[PDB]
Amino acid sequence: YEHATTMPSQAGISYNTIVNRAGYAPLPISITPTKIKLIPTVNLEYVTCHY
Amino acid sequence: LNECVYSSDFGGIATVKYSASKSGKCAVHVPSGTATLKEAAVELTEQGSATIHFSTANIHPEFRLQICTSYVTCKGDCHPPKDHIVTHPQYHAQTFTAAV
Repeated sequence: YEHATTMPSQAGISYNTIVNRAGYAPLPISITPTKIKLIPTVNLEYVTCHY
Repeated sequence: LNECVYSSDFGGIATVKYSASKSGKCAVHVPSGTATLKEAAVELTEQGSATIHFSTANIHPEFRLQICTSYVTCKGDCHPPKDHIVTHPQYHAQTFTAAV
């Protein structure tokens, strides 16, 4: 069964939902993002230092 | 109807609250093609509740459950099933009425 729900992208805060149907009991679903990471694609152009 | 799943199998559940004259056992049926019951007879203890399994065609089911020298008008709204395709044949008699 396909279900979809937006989850706010806040770190530490939980999110809950119930998936239900006319003849099936409520199935709880819980999400908790403990750390959302934003890694960029990066390459090194150079390195500089004191001369 | 404490639960109804319009499905090929006996996805429908109904509780009958009863006040019997004496405890024992006796039959249960539906004099109509709307619902087909899984079980033939149920046991009763003075006044209490009993469970009947059934499969149904109507989306808005309503049927006379005949039970133990009486009958009760069961009625409710029913929900679609889970899977598109099942691996067994129909148990409930098809009927024209599947309206709002």
